[PDB]
Amino acid sequence: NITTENIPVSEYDCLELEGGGMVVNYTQSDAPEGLEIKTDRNIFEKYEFNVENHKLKIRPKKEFRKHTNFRPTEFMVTANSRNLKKLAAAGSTHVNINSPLQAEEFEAGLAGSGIIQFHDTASFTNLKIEIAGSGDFVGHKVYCEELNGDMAGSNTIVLGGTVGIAEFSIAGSGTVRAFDCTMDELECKIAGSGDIEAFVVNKIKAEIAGSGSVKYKGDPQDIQKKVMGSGKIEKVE
Amino acid sequence: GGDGNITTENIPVSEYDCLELEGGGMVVNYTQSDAPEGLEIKTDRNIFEKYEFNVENHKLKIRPKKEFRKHTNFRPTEFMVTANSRNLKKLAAAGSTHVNINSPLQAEEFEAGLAGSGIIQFHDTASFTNLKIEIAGSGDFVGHKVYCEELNGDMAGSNTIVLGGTVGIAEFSIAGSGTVRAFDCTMDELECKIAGSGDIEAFVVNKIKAEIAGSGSVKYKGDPQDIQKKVMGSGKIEKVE
Repeated sequence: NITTENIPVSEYDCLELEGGGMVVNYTQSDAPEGLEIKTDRNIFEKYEFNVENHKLKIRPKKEFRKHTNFRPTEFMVTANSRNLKKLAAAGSTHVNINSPLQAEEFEAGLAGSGIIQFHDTASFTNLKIEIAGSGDFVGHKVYCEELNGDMAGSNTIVLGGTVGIAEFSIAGSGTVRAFDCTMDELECKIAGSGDIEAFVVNKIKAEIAGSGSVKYKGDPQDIQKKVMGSGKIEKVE
Repeated sequence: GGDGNITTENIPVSEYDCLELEGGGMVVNYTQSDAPEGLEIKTDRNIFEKYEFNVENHKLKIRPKKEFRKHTNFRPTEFMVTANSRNLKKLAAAGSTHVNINSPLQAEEFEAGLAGSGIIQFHDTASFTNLKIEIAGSGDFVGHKVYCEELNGDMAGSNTIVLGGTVGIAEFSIAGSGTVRAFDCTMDELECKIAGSGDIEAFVVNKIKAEIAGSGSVKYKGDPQDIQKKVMGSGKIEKVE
């Protein structure tokens, strides 16, 4: 039996999601924090939605972790808060940031094959992205002073916008699509057959151990390459 | 970087049971046989002169000389390594490599290591007491005929391990993305620890144990009478017809 419920929540700036087919529609607004859930009775019974230490944790109750095996008809989450500095998602999850996003420091974390996407402008001073698994991150309108990407596995990071200093660490066949992202400086390490595409204005430092590749647009004045293997670091137009 | 001037060099080598290679575009053809150790390099001359092939404490190390470590700057037109020895307990490759074991392989304990990109395949029977496989980066392991008591597969990055044969206890650790195709490998016990994304297929006779932090799928055939799991995220163990 599918039903919609409004869950009371105190102010939170972190969001931890461990779901099964969970679809999260989050927005940042000036209004009071809100949380609405649409799912089966089984999920309401076995899942918890508690806020502690200013972190809204949506995960199965501890006494229903041994069993699991949910597979619900629907699991849509509508949430909103004044601020958001950390986003952690694990398992089958889809996180949609449907509004403009702003924070001094932000950490996006994905473990598994989920998806995190900033549909609108995302503005920060420091943005950290960590992906472990075959998941995806998409942000066509990201603007930050520093961006650190830590990737392990066959995942993708699609970026667009502008970034001052961008560091990427790729372990495996992860892919970074960022030709539409103007980076002042790029520094990266690829261990494997991973692939990076970027627009670099001033400086690029790239290192590849394996057959991966780094392709950069723009005209950096300082270029440092290091390749052990068949990989390549090239300028494209 | 290779000048296209391909040369074929037979390198004198003493007894060795460990083979460690470093480079790019390398094709390694190894065989185990009851004959004197041998080594043959076929590659561009200019690259050849930048490489060393020394045996140190039964470790045959194929890599660039110290004074040329400023980068695998060179890019070979070809680089094939043909080698043979009476025994082999370890084979490690770093960079971009294709390692072919072209004969039956036998050892009490064996370690197959792959860093960077490439593939390691045991084309014929491979028998051990304990087999260890370590893949870091984007590497694959293929061995349709592996027979051992204990197998340990440790994967970091984006990796695949194809297995066939018979194993007593199989242990796999995946960090990042990991895939195991082992329906043709009859395992008494399956143990896996996944951190990221993992997809495991195997024939299990007695037991399955799986810990999943992220996303994971464990598909099995057979009728194991002991199945347990811990999951943080999404994980599922299921039998397939």
